Amino acid sequence: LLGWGLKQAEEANKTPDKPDKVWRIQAGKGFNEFPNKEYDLYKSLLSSKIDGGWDWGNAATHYWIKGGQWNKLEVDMKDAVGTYKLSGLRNFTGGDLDVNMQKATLRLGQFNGNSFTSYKDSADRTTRVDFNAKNILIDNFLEINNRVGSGAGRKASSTVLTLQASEGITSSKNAEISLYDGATLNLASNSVKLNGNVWMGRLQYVGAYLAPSYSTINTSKVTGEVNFNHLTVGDHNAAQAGIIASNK
Amino acid sequence: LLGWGLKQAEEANKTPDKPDKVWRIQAGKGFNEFPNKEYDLYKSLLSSKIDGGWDWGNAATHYWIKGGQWNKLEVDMKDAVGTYKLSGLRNFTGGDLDVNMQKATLRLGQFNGNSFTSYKDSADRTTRVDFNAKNILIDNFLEINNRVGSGAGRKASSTVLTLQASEGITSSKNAEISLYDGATLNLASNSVKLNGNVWMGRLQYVGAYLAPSYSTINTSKVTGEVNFNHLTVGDHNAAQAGIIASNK
Amino acid sequence: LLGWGLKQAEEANKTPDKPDKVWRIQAGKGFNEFPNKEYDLYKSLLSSKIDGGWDWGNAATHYWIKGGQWNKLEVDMKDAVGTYKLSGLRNFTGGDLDVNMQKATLRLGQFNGNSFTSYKDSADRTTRVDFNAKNILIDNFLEINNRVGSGAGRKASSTVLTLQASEGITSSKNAEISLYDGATLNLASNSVKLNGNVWMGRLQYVGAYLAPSYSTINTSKVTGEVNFNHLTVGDHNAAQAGIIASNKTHIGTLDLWQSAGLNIIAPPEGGYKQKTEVQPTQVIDGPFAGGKDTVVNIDRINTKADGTIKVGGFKASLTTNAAHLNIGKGGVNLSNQASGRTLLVENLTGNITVDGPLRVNNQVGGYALAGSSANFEFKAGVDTKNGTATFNNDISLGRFVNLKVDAHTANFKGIDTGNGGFNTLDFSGVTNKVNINKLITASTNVAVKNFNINELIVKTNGVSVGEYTHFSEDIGSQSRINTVRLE
Repeated sequence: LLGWGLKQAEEANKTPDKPDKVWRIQAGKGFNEFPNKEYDLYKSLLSSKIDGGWDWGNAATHYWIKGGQWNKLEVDMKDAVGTYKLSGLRNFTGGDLDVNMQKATLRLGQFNGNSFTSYKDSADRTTRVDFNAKNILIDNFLEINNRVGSGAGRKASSTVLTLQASEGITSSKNAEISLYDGATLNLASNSVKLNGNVWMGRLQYVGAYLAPSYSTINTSKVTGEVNFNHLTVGDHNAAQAGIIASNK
Repeated sequence: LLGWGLKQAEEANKTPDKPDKVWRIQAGKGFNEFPNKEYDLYKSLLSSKIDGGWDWGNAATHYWIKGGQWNKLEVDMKDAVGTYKLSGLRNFTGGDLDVNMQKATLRLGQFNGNSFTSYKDSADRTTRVDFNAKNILIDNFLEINNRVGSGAGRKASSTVLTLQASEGITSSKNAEISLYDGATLNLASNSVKLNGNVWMGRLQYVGAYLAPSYSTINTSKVTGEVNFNHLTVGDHNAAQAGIIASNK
Repeated sequence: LLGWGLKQAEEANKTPDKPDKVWRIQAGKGFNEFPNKEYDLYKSLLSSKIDGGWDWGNAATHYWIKGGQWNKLEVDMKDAVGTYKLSGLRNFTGGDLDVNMQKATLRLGQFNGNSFTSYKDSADRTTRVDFNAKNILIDNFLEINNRVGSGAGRKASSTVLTLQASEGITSSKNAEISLYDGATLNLASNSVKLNGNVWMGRLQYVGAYLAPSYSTINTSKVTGEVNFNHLTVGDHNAAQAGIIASNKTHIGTLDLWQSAGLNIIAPPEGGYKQKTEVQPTQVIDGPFAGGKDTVVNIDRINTKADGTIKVGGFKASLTTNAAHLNIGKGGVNLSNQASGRTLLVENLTGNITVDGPLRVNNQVGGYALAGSSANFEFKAGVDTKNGTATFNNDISLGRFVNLKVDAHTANFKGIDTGNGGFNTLDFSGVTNKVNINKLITASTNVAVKNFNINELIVKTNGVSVGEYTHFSEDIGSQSRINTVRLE
């Protein structure tokens, strides 16, 4: 009921969280010399300190970092060369990623999209899912702060996606980007062309027609070209989104 | 998932409930000599052993008989003469009425319709709301096994309306009869002309598009003329109602 | 919120209570041979198995029978002779007295009145304070179901006084009988003359202006003469009392409040006569009719109207099933507040015979302000529809006062509205005859369906225009005016 002028404003200057267990996976040699190999990145690197599981009751999958949903995973590459697909990183609840990939190419989907969800605990934490790639190349759909399963279970709090490409972000034609009730999106790239469905705000739940559902695509640091194709806000509710662009 | 061939069949031959506190209000003299007076019946008789209240959380009103929703109220008139409106008996949860009104005229609405709801306790009891009037004359809308408030709170189990007029039942033009997920309706009258909206099955809840919602209008004992005008089954679900008529 | 038609009806056929410790004090010899001795009865007999005490917090005294407020005290005299004062039996909570005093004289006050209060426990018990005297002779004030102390503490539930004199009950002049929120009073005597203040319903608490406060004086078994002097119902609340009399009633002054109710109800034409658990049969009745020789001889109807301002009136009202309603020579008075006060003199199965001057602010003319529409109202024969509202005395309507009669045959002797004007002189309920014998109109709204107003005065009203004698509805077939005089 506060409005996006207030609901986004409370989340501008925050400390990230209180994470213990700061895992520091350093991908050393081997990855640093194959520019065209098409690594998977979820399995050839990241499934070591990311454990899946089952959320007992109304789940498809269940993910965190390590031992509860309040532990940081930081990856220190800064010189790894190649290209990396995710292809199915779905219902990642987790918290405090920063996949730091200088001179590395990303892909967030190959036959399967991704997800970066939060949980509504007693602390109400933002997951702060970060990326630091060179070309991100969304290429399949991405759902940020999506519904975990069907209504019940551990509810989804606010969450943040942050992207730090340095050379460009495209998106696929049917890459339905649909970020929800608390989900944001920062960008630090240029030539942003989200050429598929961009869907700010939706029914997070099938019966919540009274959803405030303030979302944000905070592209305030885009140094180049912004372009959408299909911006569709509002679905059976008062979905009042917002965009802080970069003056074009 | 059982289907109305099974879901109605489990409720054919049941004991009513286990009611303690069998209240026996006998309306004696005074009522027995004014054929045209237009009594109210909820207030001039029935509000004595029916206590209202508040359901703490998502309610409009709150009703039972006396001290919890598991007590019987029986009324022994059998010779009272006159006419009786209800005009607002809404969110009556209660249980085990049998308003026995020989040679008495009824009305179930005057500027305000009624309701006869159940609760989903650990016993899963049918309220067995009975009537034994001479002319019932619905005349405003009636919602049986309706949603109590908005979704949450004490859920609504199956319930039964039973009517035993002996001379006729009409209904008003906008008298939207909409009985829901477990609600039935027996009749023992004749010249049944439910000339308004008859609505078997609906979304009991705003997000329950997967509702089975088997309802019934068991007019198996109508000795005369059956007539509807607007029979509308199904609302965003697989509402599979049924009717056991009386061979016409 | 149930109303006295329900609130009294739940207490008709009840088991008394569940009392243990049934004390049986038998006053033997000694008491049985002094007819004129003037015993005290509280101290020479009854203080043995009645223990006083202190209610810790907001009390004056504290009383019960023996060891908690749920024990019976029964006294078995049946032949004791003499006279017995109480003189101070106050804040008796107790429960289940029946002081059985055949051929014995009582007195309920001598320099000090009495009290018979209840407690609101988890059982909500009626104390059933009984008496079985020969002459009771109230003689000082008595407060039944009074406030115990000041607001807090153990609250007062419903309670019952029952009296069974066999020869007579008087009362003193300042014997302010004021029974409250649940208090009743049965009588089985004759020649009842409660010649002091009789006060049904009051603020039981000083801040409870929203008090329902249904009380009862159920004199249904009085075989002789009923008489009040000062019947005053209503005190800053909707005190809606009731009386079930014994087919003859005279009251004196009726000082009703703004929003007071009253249900003077006669006897009928034939008069009066785990495990599943079966509750007993609760016999309840609708509003029936009083018998043939059933008369309500009210001789004054006043109004106590002050305090706050509501957007309508307040409608002090009575109700009668008796075959007549003879409102005597004091007639009708009405104190007028800023808003427009209302007076429902309803009679279900009878007539309305007002033989008195209809005053307002204690004057007959009674001019009123703009917002104040003093809506006098009468309903003669609602459910029988042969009820005449006869005003055998000349009425006079001043300004912003509104006679309306909804009867079967509204007889009159003269209606004077034109001096003050602005009179909605409605007669819409009146079936056939509105037999007005004289009419004064200057600025009136006389809407009569059928009449024979055999004299007509149509006055002027100065320089004010648009204001005139106004037959605003159908005049009909059998209409008649035997004299028109345009002045």
